[PDB]
Amino acid sequence: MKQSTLALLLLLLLLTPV
Amino acid sequence: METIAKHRHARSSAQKVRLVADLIRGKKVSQALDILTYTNKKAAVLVKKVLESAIANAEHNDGADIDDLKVTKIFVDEGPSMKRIMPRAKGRADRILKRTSHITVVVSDR
Amino acid sequence: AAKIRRDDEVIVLTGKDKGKRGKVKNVLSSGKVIVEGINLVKKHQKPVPALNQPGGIVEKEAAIQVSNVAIFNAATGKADRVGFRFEDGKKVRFFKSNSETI
Amino acid sequence: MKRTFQPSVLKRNRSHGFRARMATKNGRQVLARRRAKGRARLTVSK
Amino acid sequence: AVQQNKPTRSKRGMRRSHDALTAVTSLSVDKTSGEKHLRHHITADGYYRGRKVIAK
RNA sequence: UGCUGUGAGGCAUGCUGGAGGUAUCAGAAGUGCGAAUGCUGACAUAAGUAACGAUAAAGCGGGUGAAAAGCCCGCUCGCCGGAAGACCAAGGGUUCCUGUCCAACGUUAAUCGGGGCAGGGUGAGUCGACCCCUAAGGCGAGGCCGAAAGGCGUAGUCGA
RNA sequence: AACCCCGGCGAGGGGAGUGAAAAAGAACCUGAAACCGUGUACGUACAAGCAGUGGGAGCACGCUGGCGUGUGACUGCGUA
RNA sequence: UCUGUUUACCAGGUCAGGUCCGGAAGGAAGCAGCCAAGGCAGA
Ligand SMILES: [Mg+2]
Ligand SMILES: [Mg+2]
Ligand SMILES: [Mg+2]
Ligand SMILES: [Mg+2]
Ligand SMILES: [Mg+2]
Ligand SMILES: [Mg+2]
Ligand SMILES: [Mg+2]
Ligand SMILES: [Mg+2]
Ligand SMILES: [Mg+2]
Ligand SMILES: [Mg+2]
Ligand SMILES: [Mg+2]
Ligand SMILES: [Mg+2]
Ligand SMILES: [Mg+2]
Ligand SMILES: [Mg+2]
Ligand SMILES: [Mg+2]
Ligand SMILES: [Mg+2]
Ligand SMILES: [Mg+2]
Ligand SMILES: [Mg+2]
Ligand SMILES: [Mg+2]
Ligand SMILES: [Mg+2]
Ligand SMILES: [Mg+2]
Ligand SMILES: [Mg+2]
Ligand SMILES: [Mg+2]
Ligand SMILES: [Mg+2]
Ligand SMILES: [Mg+2]
Ligand SMILES: [Mg+2]
Ligand SMILES: [Mg+2]
Ligand SMILES: [Mg+2]
Ligand SMILES: [Mg+2]
Ligand SMILES: [Mg+2]
Ligand SMILES: [Mg+2]
Ligand SMILES: [Mg+2]
Ligand SMILES: [Mg+2]
Ligand SMILES: [Mg+2]
Ligand SMILES: [Mg+2]
Ligand SMILES: [Mg+2]
Ligand SMILES: [Mg+2]
Ligand SMILES: [Mg+2]
Ligand SMILES: [Mg+2]
Ligand SMILES: [Mg+2]
Ligand SMILES: [Mg+2]
Ligand SMILES: [Mg+2]
Ligand SMILES: [Mg+2]
Ligand SMILES: [Mg+2]
Ligand SMILES: [Mg+2]
Ligand SMILES: [Mg+2]
Ligand SMILES: [Mg+2]
Ligand SMILES: [Mg+2]
Ligand SMILES: [Mg+2]
Ligand SMILES: [Mg+2]
Ligand SMILES: [Mg+2]
Ligand SMILES: [Mg+2]
Ligand SMILES: [Mg+2]
Ligand SMILES: [Mg+2]
Ligand SMILES: [Mg+2]
Ligand SMILES: [Mg+2]
Ligand SMILES: [Mg+2]
Repeated sequence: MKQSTLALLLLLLLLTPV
Repeated sequence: METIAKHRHARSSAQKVRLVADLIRGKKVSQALDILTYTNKKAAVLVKKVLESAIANAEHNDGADIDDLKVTKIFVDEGPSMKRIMPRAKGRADRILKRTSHITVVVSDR
Repeated sequence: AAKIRRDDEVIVLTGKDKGKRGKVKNVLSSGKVIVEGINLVKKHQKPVPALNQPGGIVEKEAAIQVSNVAIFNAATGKADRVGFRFEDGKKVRFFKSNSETI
Repeated sequence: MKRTFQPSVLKRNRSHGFRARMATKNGRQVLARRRAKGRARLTVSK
Repeated sequence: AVQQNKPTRSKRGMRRSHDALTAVTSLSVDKTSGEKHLRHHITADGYYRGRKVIAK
């Protein structure tokens, strides 16, 4: 669902470049 | 062993802070922490902060047991004071002094 | 007319590195050079996530004044001073002591 | 109360504006003095 | 009216001799929770004289 | 700090300082400060005193948050209503809207702002300016006048 | 001034590290005076005045029973 | 003498996860969760 993509996506992602 | 914690350029006058500083001089930091908690002043929360910081310093850096600590030296000095301007009636103006102060707390197991 | 250049092997006259020898990486405009294995400083680097740069203490090489380094004569094993002559029609460098070209 | 400066643009520029100075001998002397003191702006222009 | 001579730090000290605050002596210890608090005032957890009279 | 000279002074030396100083006899002086309601900066004093800008007025619940009398939400209360409302011209020039921050600024706190930083935002054949036309008034080819600069004015050309 | 710690992902601070030195930390050479303090010695709550000077007890600290140092109860004279 | 409740590291036991030694066999210090337990309030 949406919140899964929102959370997980920039969670893993945002965790890596930031 | 003596430990320092300071807060420099705090807004409050030296004078106002002194009132509170002189409440806690000499006590063991537990009893003193409480003195500060239930004092109603601004200076009180400033100095509370600095004292707590001081405890953290002692324990973490110098390995002091919290129970033993007393407040051995606590003094408030004058800080750099900033000029402002308040306009007054009939045109004259007033250089205002917004005062600051240096709160310096030092604790020791002895 | 520039005496010390890229890739020259030099010896260090002055500083904590006095006596050490090495290879020139590059030169800077201010008359400073940066030499291999020479003048290491320990620099603190705040970790940067964009460049994937970890933190930590990086040993880096800090510029040294070019007056302080001498061009190393490999023949004589001594520091030397340099001069210029015209061979062919070209401007060339030589060592003052044995007056041999580079 | 009613103070001394009641601003107007058209007024400002007809009175002190560049062209107004340049109109006359005296004005061009002003602009001479200013250029000699090396001001950031000579006249009042926008 | 305004003073005639600059009053010395001495006088200035005297006037302030009364300005000292009074540290509150007692910290009452509530029975149930055990936290310290003021006489007649509720605790940080809303305890008073053994009740929890505030849920908060 | 100690010693020494009749005096302005001198010598020695502990700490501080971290690179300039200068015997002797001469030479030249921006050569010695407590006053000048002296000039600049700094810090006092009154004093934690007066004051916090309309006597239209606040109260509670919840939210956010390190911290909420003041911010957002809801609910009652109260004031303006020929204005304390709505739209322009002037004048200002980004103050507009969003996010974010709280040192300084805001006469208190401020999580809020007309404060800081970043982004966005102003869409015209018919609304204005421009443009066409002139008023008072201005400039003014020739021209008249005037020691010089310049003054007046014709044809004109500007000026809402 | 990497990293650790208190704090509000603050301010500021404390360790750590660089450096000859960080009482060199960007509010940064040297850091005087006024002005404000914390600590220690001495004196001060029956005492009248340009606040010192002459005399002077005690107390404290240095010395080797005396000599310095600080303080100055009490009294002579004393209107910048 | 029993009930609730709490009490991060610095009483104890189990010690998941992870981590040290070892090629492997396995040990090991021990965070967290649990249990005594430190208590206390009520009885
Ligand atoms: Mg005015
Ligand atoms: Mg008088
Ligand atoms: Mg008072
Ligand atoms: Mg030094
Ligand atoms: Mg030194
Ligand atoms: Mg000299
Ligand atoms: Mg001479
Ligand atoms: Mg002079
Ligand atoms: Mg002077
Ligand atoms: Mg005189
Ligand atoms: Mg005066
Ligand atoms: Mg200045
Ligand atoms: Mg003043
Ligand atoms: Mg004062
Ligand atoms: Mg008064
Ligand atoms: Mg009063
Ligand atoms: Mg008044
Ligand atoms: Mg009042
Ligand atoms: Mg008001
Ligand atoms: Mg609330
Ligand atoms: Mg509320
Ligand atoms: Mg209000
Ligand atoms: Mg509301
Ligand atoms: Mg009416
Ligand atoms: Mg107008
Ligand atoms: Mg406009
Ligand atoms: Mg702006
Ligand atoms: Mg807005
Ligand atoms: Mg905003
Ligand atoms: Mg404020
Ligand atoms: Mg407030
Ligand atoms: Mg605050
Ligand atoms: Mg803004
Ligand atoms: Mg139209
Ligand atoms: Mg006309
Ligand atoms: Mg003509
Ligand atoms: Mg004319
Ligand atoms: Mg026209
Ligand atoms: Mg026009
Ligand atoms: Mg019109
Ligand atoms: Mg910091
Ligand atoms: Mg070192
Ligand atoms: Mg300073
Ligand atoms: Mg230097
Ligand atoms: Mg300095
Ligand atoms: Mg100093
Ligand atoms: Mg000083
Ligand atoms: Mg009597
Ligand atoms: Mg007596
Ligand atoms: Mg008297
Ligand atoms: Mg005597
Ligand atoms: Mg002794
Ligand atoms: Mg003696
Ligand atoms: Mg004596
Ligand atoms: Mg006497
Ligand atoms: Mg006399
Ligand atoms: Mg007398």
